[PDB]
Amino acid sequence: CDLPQTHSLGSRRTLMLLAQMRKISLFSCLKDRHDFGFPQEEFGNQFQKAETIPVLHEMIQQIFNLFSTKDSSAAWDETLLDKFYTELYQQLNDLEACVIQGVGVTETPLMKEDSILAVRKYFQRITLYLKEKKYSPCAWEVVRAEIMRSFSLSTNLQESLRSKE
Repeated sequence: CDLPQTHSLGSRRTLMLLAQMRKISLFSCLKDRHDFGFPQEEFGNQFQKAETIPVLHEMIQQIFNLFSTKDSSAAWDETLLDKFYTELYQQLNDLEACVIQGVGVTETPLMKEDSILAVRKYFQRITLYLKEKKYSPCAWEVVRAEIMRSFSLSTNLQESLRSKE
């Protein structure tokens, strides 16, 4: 697609927000260390040409609610989350722009849903981990790094690359 022609580094800012949002370190919370298992299998091939945009949209939508919940809103700074909501809606607006026009969704069969279906099962496990630790600060830290890696893995198909020096 070619609707939004301004910037393309909103994903790096979304993760930068997740970085300032961590109150504790993953090393401090190695008791709740649990890799949920981000489904990058549907984010490594056939998802770098306006084909996984609908997946990044539903992914940022799941992170938008996972973080908008009063449990995550109280788990993180409401101001750091405030900017995180504007960044989630910023990437959601760009991701939606492609979906608005015929672009984004093409002859590609429903197989594209497997990328969103994978991210939905990934976040489903993240929600269970939250209900298990009862929204523990350590569980939220593990979920913080898990959201950062899952989001960087989904945005790795666009510009989420630190290789630039």
